[PDB]
Amino acid sequence: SGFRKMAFPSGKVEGCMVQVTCGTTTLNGLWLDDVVYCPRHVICTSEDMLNPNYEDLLIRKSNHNFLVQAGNVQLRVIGHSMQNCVLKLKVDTANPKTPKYKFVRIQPGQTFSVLACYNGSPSGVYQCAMRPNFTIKGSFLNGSSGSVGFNIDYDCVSFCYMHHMELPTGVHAGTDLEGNFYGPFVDRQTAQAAGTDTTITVNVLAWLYAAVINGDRWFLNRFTTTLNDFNLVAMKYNYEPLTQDHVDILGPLSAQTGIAVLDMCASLKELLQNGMNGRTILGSALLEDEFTPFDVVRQCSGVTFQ
Amino acid sequence: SGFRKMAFPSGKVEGCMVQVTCGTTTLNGLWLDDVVYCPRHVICTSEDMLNPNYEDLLIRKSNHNFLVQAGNVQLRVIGHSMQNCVLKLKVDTANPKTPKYKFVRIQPGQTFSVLACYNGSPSGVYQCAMRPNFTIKGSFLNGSSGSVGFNIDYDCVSFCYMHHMELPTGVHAGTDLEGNFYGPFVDRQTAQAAGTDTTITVNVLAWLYAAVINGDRWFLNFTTTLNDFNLVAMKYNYEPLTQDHVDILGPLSAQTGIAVLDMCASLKELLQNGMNGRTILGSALLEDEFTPFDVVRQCSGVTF
Amino acid sequence: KLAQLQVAY
Repeated sequence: SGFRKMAFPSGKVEGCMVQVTCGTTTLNGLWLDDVVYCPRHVICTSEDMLNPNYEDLLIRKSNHNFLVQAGNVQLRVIGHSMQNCVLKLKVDTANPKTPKYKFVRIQPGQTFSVLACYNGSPSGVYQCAMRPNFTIKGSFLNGSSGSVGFNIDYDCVSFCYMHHMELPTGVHAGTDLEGNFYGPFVDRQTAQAAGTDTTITVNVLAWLYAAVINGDRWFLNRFTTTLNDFNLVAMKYNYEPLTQDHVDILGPLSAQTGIAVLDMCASLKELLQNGMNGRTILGSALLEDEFTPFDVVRQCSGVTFQ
Repeated sequence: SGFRKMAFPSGKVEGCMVQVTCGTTTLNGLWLDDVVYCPRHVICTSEDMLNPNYEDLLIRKSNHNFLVQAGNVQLRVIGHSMQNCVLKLKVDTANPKTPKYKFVRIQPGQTFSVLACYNGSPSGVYQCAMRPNFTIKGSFLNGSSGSVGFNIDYDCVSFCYMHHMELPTGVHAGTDLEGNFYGPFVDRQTAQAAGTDTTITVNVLAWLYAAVINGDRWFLNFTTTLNDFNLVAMKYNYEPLTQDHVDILGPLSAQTGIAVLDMCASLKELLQNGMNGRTILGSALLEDEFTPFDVVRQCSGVTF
Repeated sequence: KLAQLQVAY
């Protein structure tokens, strides 16, 4: 038992991290088969970044303007192309440690592991949520660009995030591995700002369920609420509206515990309206919203009696 | 910018994890060169668990009883011995992905990364501390026995934890890689209790420095003495701060220009008057599972 | 109530 913010093992991803250098900019690439994927802002000078015509900037580049290193060994670049905001660098050698992988786009409220990297080398691994406003609250310093977010299912790596930049509020913005930004962000140096964030309600409820499975009951009440009465409190406190899809995905946790979803909803309302009053839930004094129902079942692994 | 509870990259340790099986009993082992280390209770059946005679149970075992799988590949055991609460199973193949490594017995209040494994397959990775009462607050299900805790010291994997058991309170107990238990705990399914826990004071101070490095200043203020701070520290069930603690918070103090005793004054107020609906580094409690070097690794972007 | 040695079967 017990419950921790748990990342996926990073080995399959580490074996794919390279260092890409174009001029005075260095960042990380992801080396799968004979291609290196990195943020395309690697080709830009400061001046370029102010109004980049990426089509026009990339045709001006030679394969030898790109220095790609896999640890101690230079990879020879034999071609370059652009897919949306990612640079695909064609290299003369296929990554012999390329795992079984897919490129996926994740939705707001879903979680992934980040392998934070600099100079093509791994610093560490942590768990993140895509926020409702399409930012991530990462730990990223200068040179982290090209660091990826992933989930692992059996032996297959789902790459869902590539890191591009930091927004004024200190949150992080990036693309899928097909190079579409999550959120309304562009990879040019103009004024941009994260939208209004909200708390991921279904995840806070998933987390309350994990607390009960792991022994915590102080915050339970004999009350219940309607989906509508809760959402009026949800809005007050800047939580996402709860929907029947959310109530459906909590059903397995509901069964395992015998606490109906609108009951737990009544717990959360009181928790929002009173606070915790010097008490803790799973080692936290805040309501935790970066655990999906899936993530709770992965660590709680409950049975559903039929 | 940002601050996360960050685990070490795990890839070096993932290539060492194998599935050990005795009869129907299965757990994980650590394949370093031509040895597989694992908890000795792999030789137990469910009814042996109350107070097993390990010495007797082992005499009854032969090399052919120990089935060892590294992924799909089968490993022939060619030798077996017991050191404290670990089996060492000599196998006929050296692990070609053995990283440079050492075995270290770590001190209470030290952190490490746990690679949780099931059926010899890594499932997850998270950061942990050896609590002062010699337990860890883990996430482990049945089959997690043999999972390892580790640090990366520059280029070398420091193995500091093998997972054995869950205590009644839901906290976790295990050995160093030389089969010796952290704390007073034995590998028996008996009614064993943890001792009185305590907050790791030096870690809390190291975390407040991380909050200042990341531009969070609101709790700085007053200046206290060492002895006045500790009178307050122990009322709040914090470890007394030693002069060596103050010494190793020196780099962080120098880098931030905040004297350790000024940060003790900050802490003293937070303990007394609370965080008053405030947060530090995304948390509304005082975090004690960041060591000084943990703050430097994340804040300066140390790679391996 | 009783310590669990976390083998699988």
